[PDB]
Amino acid sequence: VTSIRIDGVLHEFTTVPGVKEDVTEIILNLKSLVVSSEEDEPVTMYLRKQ
Amino acid sequence: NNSVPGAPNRVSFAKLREPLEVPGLLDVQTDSFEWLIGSPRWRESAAERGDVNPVGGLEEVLYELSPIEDFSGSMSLSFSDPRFDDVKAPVDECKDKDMTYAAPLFVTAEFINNNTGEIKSQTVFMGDFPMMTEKGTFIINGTERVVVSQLVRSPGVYFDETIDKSTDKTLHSVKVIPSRGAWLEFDVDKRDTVGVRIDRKRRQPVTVLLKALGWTSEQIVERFGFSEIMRSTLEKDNTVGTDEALLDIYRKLRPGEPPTKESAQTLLENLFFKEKRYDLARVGRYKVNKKLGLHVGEPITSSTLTEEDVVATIEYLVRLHEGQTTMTVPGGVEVPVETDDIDHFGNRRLRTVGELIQNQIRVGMSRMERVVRERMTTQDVEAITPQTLINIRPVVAAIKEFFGTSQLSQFMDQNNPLSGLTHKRRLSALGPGGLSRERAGLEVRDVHPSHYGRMCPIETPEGPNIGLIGSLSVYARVNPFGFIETPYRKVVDGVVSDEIVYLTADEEDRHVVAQANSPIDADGRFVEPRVLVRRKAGEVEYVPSSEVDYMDVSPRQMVSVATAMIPFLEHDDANRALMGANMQRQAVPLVRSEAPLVGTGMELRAAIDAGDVVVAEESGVIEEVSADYITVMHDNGTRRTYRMRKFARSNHGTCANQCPIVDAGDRVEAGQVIADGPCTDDGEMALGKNLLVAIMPWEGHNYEDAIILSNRLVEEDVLTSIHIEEHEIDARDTKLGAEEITRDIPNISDEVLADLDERGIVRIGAEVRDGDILVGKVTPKGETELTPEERLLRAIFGEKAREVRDTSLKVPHGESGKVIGIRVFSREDEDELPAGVNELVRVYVAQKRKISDGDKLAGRHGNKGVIGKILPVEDMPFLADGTPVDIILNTHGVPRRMNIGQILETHLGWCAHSGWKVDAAKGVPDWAARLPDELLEAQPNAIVSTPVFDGAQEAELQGLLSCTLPNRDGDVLVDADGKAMLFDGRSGEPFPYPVTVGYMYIMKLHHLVDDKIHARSTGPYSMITQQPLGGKAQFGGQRFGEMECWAMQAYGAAYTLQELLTIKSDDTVGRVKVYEAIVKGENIPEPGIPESFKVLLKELQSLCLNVEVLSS
Amino acid sequence: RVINRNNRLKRLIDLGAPEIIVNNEKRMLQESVDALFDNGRRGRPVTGPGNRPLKSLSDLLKGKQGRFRQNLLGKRVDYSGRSVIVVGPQLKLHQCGL
Amino acid sequence: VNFFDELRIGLATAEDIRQWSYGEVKKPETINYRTLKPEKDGLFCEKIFGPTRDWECYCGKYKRVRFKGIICERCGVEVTRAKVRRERMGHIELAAPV
Amino acid sequence: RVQELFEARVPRGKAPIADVTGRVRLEDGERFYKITIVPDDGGEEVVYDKISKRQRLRVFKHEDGSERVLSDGDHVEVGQQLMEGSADPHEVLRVQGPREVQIHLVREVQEVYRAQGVSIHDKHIEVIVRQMLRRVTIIDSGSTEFLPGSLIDRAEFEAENRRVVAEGGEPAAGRPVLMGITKASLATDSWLSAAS
Ligand SMILES: [Zn+2]
Repeated sequence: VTSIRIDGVLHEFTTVPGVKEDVTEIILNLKSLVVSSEEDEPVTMYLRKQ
Repeated sequence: NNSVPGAPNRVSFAKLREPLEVPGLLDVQTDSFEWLIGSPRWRESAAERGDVNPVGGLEEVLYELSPIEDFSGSMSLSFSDPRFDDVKAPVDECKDKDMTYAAPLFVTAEFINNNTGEIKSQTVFMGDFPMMTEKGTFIINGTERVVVSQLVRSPGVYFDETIDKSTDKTLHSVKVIPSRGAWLEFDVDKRDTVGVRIDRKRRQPVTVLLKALGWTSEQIVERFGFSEIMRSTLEKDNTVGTDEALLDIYRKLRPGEPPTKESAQTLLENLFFKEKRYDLARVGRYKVNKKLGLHVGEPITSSTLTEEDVVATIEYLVRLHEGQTTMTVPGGVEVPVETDDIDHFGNRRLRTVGELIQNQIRVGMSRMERVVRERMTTQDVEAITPQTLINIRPVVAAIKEFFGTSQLSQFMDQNNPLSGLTHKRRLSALGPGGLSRERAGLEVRDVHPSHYGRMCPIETPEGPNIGLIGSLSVYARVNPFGFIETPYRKVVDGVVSDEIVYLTADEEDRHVVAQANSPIDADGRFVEPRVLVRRKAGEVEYVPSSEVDYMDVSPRQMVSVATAMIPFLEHDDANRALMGANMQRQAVPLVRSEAPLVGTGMELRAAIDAGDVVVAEESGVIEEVSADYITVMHDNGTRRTYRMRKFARSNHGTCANQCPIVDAGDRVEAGQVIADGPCTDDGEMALGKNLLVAIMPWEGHNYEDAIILSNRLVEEDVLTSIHIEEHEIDARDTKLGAEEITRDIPNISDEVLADLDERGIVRIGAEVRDGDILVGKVTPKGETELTPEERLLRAIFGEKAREVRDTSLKVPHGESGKVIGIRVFSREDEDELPAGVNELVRVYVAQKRKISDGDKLAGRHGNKGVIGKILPVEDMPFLADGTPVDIILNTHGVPRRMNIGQILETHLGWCAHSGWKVDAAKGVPDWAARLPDELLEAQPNAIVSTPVFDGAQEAELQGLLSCTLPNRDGDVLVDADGKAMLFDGRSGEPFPYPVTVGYMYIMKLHHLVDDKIHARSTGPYSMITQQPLGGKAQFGGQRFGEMECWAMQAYGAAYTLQELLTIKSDDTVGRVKVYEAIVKGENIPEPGIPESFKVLLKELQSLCLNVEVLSS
Repeated sequence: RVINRNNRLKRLIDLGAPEIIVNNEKRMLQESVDALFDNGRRGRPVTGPGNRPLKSLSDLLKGKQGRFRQNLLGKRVDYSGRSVIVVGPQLKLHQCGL
Repeated sequence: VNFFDELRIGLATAEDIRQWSYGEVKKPETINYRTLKPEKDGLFCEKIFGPTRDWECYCGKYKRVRFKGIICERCGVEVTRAKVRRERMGHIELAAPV
Repeated sequence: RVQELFEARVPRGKAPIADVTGRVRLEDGERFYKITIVPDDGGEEVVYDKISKRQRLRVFKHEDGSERVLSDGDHVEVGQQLMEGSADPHEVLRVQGPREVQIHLVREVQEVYRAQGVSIHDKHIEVIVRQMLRRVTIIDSGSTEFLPGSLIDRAEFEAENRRVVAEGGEPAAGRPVLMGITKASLATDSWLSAAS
C-alpha cells in the first residue's frame, strides 16, 4: 500500500465516529497488510463495512 | 496483592513484605490547600490526628485580624466565617476558553458601632479564589501552574558555639529568630561581657535590660549564684536602677529622644508584647516550648515572647557555658543541654502552598484593612455601611500578581506524567524569602545524616542548583506544623510490632532505629543477637537485640519517586544513579508504547496517582465504548460519560492522547483504569521500548559513547514521536486604524494565497512548507489627519481611500507538517480578549518525527549517547538463528563509568524474554531456595520486577540463565555466562569470540536534531544595531566570541579576521558590493570602515573631544 | 531640560530682572549641563522613575555596556551554522561531513 | 578609504562645534504625540538632521528618486537616504558660558 | 597558588630568606624563632623574628641534604630560604637582581604545574615574566621632569638618563622592580587600549 483515502476525513491526526481507535492506529495496523501486484500501475481497492 | 483491581500480573523477586501501601503520592500537595480553604474532610482528618483545635486557613488569617477599631474606641468592625461557593465552569472549558478555574468566597461581616450599639451584618463578596483541581494544579488563563514547596529555618532559638583561635575557649552564642521583631544575641566572650544586640546594636550587658524590667537585684544574685562568670559581670556593671536601666536601654535603642519612664515602659511591651508588631508562628512557639520544656501542658494560644522565656534562655546559656549536660527549670521536665545544628531537619521546616497563600492573603487583608479603617474614621458615622467600607481590589491584585510573577509559580513541565509528578513533589530551597546562589554556603549542598527518610539524596538537578532542589521520600508525610515525618514500627521487647507510628527528626534522634534488611523471624524474633543500627549522628554499631526500640518499614524508604523505578540501583554509582534519575524525566511520548520487561513494582502506582489516566469511580458495566468517549452504566441505574481529549498540544509541545483499553460488556470494578494516557501501557508507565542490545566495539562507529541503530526501528516506527507546534497572530487596534484579517493581500500572486480560505485563514489539513504564508492580514498606512473634523469626514466618505501594508504571519524557519486545527477568538461573539485586541487566532501544526541521526538515547542507568549511524537491516550482526540485533553499545565506557548494573539488567531482560523453566524434579536447587514458588515457571515475553534494594541475586541470575527455554528451532542461543556466537554482516564470517546480547529498556530524550540544525547565508538585518538577527526562529547568524578572535590572532590570520569583523557583520555597502561581486565573477572588493567605528566616532565627537583622523 | 532652561534664561534676560534671579537660574543651568555630560559625577544624581539614576551621555563609554567593551565581545556574523557532531571513521584527516 | 596612520584627540572649541553641526535646536518637543511627526525645529525636525524617509522631501516637492544631495526650497530639507540621518549632528547655543 | 604567584603579592608562607652569606648564629625561640647570621667578610647580623610553629628546614652543608636540620653555626649562601615556604619576590629581587627572581619564578611555576602532571615548555613562561618585570621605579627625579616614585620602563629611563648625562645634567637614580599582571597591564603606551 502506498497511500489511503478516508471519506469524511481531511488528515491523519483525527478520529472518526464509531471506531475504537483513531486514524494513526488503523494506519499502523494497515501497514501489516501484504498484497501482490501483477500490473505495473497504481490500482485502487475499496473497503466498505458498516 | 495488586491493590488496584485489574493491573497486569507481574510476579516479583519479593523476599520481604511491606506492612503498608504507598500513601497517596499527591496527598501532600492537596492537603495544604484542603487545610487552607477548610473542608469537612480536613476537619475529620485533623480530629483523627488528635489536634484539639480545628482551625482553617482563611478563618485563622481573617480572624487574627478582627476586630479592627479606631483609636478613639467609638467604632469597631468584625467579620468571620468564610465560606465558598460552586464552580464557574468545568475545567475543560476553563482551559480551552482561556478562563481561569476559580470560585467565589463570601464572608459574613458584622458592622458594630460602639457609642450607638447597632449591628449591621450581611454577606459580602470578596472576589474569586483560584481553586485547586483534583490533580493538584492551578489553571490560570488556560495555562497550567504548579507551586513548589520551600525550605525555611523554623523561627526559634539556636545555641551557636565558636571556638576562639587565640583564647582557645568556648564562646556559646544564642540567637533568637522570630517571625518578625527584634533579634537577641547573648554571647559570653573572653572579656566576659555577656551582652545583648537588639537590632544589631552595641553589645550591652544583659543585666542592664534585666534590671530595666525591674527584675530585683537580689533575684539576679540568687538565680545566678551557681553562675560565676555572670556573677562577675553583675558585680562589674555600674549603672543600677529600674529607671536608670530602662532609660539607658531606650537611649541605646533610640538616642536623641526625651528619656522618660513611660516611653521605655511602653516600648518594652510594644516591641515584645504587642502581638501585631511582634509575632511568632505557632510552630515557633511550640518549638521553643519543647526546647525549654516550658508551657508544655497547655495548647499555645498567645504567640508573643515572654520574660520567663528570656530568663530561662539566659539560664540555659550560662549552664551550657558551665559545661553541664542537662538543665532543669521549675515547671519544666529534665532536658539535655547541647548546641543546635542548622542542617538538622528538626529545625528546617516545610512551608507548603497553604503557608504561601495564607501570607499573601494576609498582606492583601492588611492593605485592605488599612484603607477600611481610614475610611471608617473619616467617612460619615451615621449612614456608613460595611459594603462601602470593604475594598476588594488589593487582595485580588495581590493573589493575581503572586500567581503571575512570583518565582514559586512555574509552568508544570508535561513531557510525561513522571515529570509532572516529580515537579509537583519538588522541594525548592531558593527564590523569594530564601537565600541566594552566591550567599548560600557550599556546605548546605551536602547531605546530612538526618536526610534519611525525608529527602532523597540521589535525585538532584545537574546544573549549579545542586543540593538546593530535593524531593520527598516515598513514605514521607508532612506533619500539620511543617516538620517532615517518617513511618516506623516500635519494637517493645525485641518483638516487631505490626502497628506503625510517625516520628519527626527530634523524636527519631532520641530513639534507637533498627534496620529493615536485618533478618527477622516469622514470629517476630530476632534471629541475630547483634543487629546493626543507626545512632544519634553518623554513628552505627551493633547492639544486643533487646534495647532496640524502632525499626524501619521498607528498604526503599529513602529513595525518591523517580529513583524508585531504576532496577538494580544497589549496583550503580551515585553520580550514575543521579544521572539516570534525571534522564528519566526527559522521555518523549511515542506512538506505540510497551511496558518494560524488567522494572520495579512502583510503576502502576506512580501512574494511577499521576492523574493522566482516567479511572471508574463506581463498579459498573460498560454499555458501549468509542475512540472519543465512553459510557459506563452504574449499578444504581445512573449513566455517566467520560470525554477523552485526543491530540491536544501538551504544555511542553508534545502530544497527549487517551485510548480506552476496555471492551463492550464488561463489569468494570471501581478503581480500574479505563484509558491509558501518554507513556502508558495497560495502566502502567512505559517511557520507552525494548531493544536487543549487543556490547562490542564495531568499526569505531560506536566510538566514545556513539550508538548504532538498525534501520528496522526507522522503518517500523519503533521510536517515532509526534510533536505539535503552535502559532498565533492578533489584529489589535492602532491610532492610525484597526487591522483586519482578510484573504486578499496587496501584490501577491494567486498561487501564494491558494491555501487561505474566504475568511483569510489556511484551510485545515493543508500541508505547509517553511516560508509559506499561514494567515493573511493587512496593515493600514500612515497619513496625517484631523481627529474630529476628518473623523466626521471619514465616517461618511473616504472608505479604503489610503494604503495598506502586508504583515501576514508565515511559518518560521525550520517547520513543516499538517494543520490539525485552527482556533479563532472574536470579540463579536462575546469572547474575553486582552484589552486593545479584536481578533486573536492560533494555528496548530503537527509533525511526525522519525528517529534519525543526531538523536539522543539513554537507558535507565544514565548512559547517554547519539546515533552515530543507521546501518541497513541487512548489515547488522545477526544471531545464529537469523535474528539481527537492533542496537550495538560500546564496551570501554562500562567499566570506567562503573555502571555494571546495566549488564545485569540486560541479562535479566533476556532471561525474562526467552522464558525459563528451573528444574525441580529432583528438588529445588540450593540457589533457588528463596525464589518465590510461583516464579519457577515463566512464559515467553514474561514480565518480571525487582524492587530496589531487594531483588534477584547473582546466584539467581546464574541459575536462571542455565534453564532458558529453547528457541522454536530446538536450540539454545546464549550460553550459561550469557554470551553468544554472532555472524558479521559485512564479512559474513563469525567473530572469533562470543559477545553478550539481551533486551535493555531504551528511552528517547527531548534533545532532537531538527531543533539544533540551522543555516544562515543572507537574511534580515537588525535595524538598531545593523547586525544580523539571532536565533534559529528568526533565521539569524551565529555568535562570534572573543576567544575566536584570540585564536585567529594566534594563527596570525589577518584578512580572515578583517572579513569576519567588517565585511560580514556591519558594513552595509560592503555587504552589498561583496554579494554582487560573488553573484558575478568579479573579485571581492576590500572591506570598508565598520559601522561600529563610525558610530564610536560620531558619539565621541559629542563630548567636545575633537577626534581627528590624521590620514597623513 | 537643557534646552528648556536655556530658553528660560534667554526670555528672562530679555525681560530684564535683578542680578539675583539671573545667577540663581544660571547656577541651575550649570547644573543641567554638568548632569547631561555626566549624571552622578557629583551631588545627587537626577532620578525620574523609581528613584533610578539615569544613563548620562558619558555612560555610553564606561561600564559593561560601554561602547568600548562591546566592540570586543564579538559580533553576529553571516554564513554560519550549528549542528550536532557524530564521529565518522570513514573520513581522511583533512576532511569533514556536512 | 581605510588608511589611518594615527589618531589624535584634540580639545574642541565653540567654533568647532559651530562647524560640525547643521542646525540649532530650539524647542524640547519630541515627535508629535498625534501625527507622529517631528515638530518644527524640535528635537527631531527634518530641517536639522535629515528626512525621516529616504529620498523624500518634507513637502513632497522633491519626492522622486532622481534627487541626491538636493535642497527643497519649499521645506528647506535635503534628499538623501535615511542613513544620513545617522551621521549629522546638532549644536545648541548657550546664552551663558559653562 | 599560581594566581598568587603571578600576581606577586605577599606570600602566605613568607619563608625567611638568607639576605647575606655568613656564619648562622640562630637562637631557637619556642614562641618566635630568632635568626642571626655573622657575616664572613664582616658587618652586622640580619635579624629575623619568625614564628616557631613550623619545623626548621635543611641547613646548607657540604652534603646538602633535606633530612638535615637547621644547624646553628653553619654557613649559607646569599638568597637561600632558611625555612619552608615562599620568599617575597621583592626581597630576592633587591638582594640578587632580576635574573635570580626570574629563574626562581620560572622554576616555581614549572614545579607547581608538574605537581599535577601536566607539562609545558618554559619559553611560554619566559615570554610572560619578561613583560611582568620590565619596570624601573625611581626614587628621585633630580634633573628629570617625571615625578619621583613613578614607574618608567627601562628603555625610556635609560634613554633619558643618558641624554641628561651627555649634556652634563645629573643622572636620575632608579632601580628595577616587578609588579602583578594587573598593574603591569594597566600602564601602557596606547591610550585607546587603556580606555578599553
Ligand atoms: Zn520639500
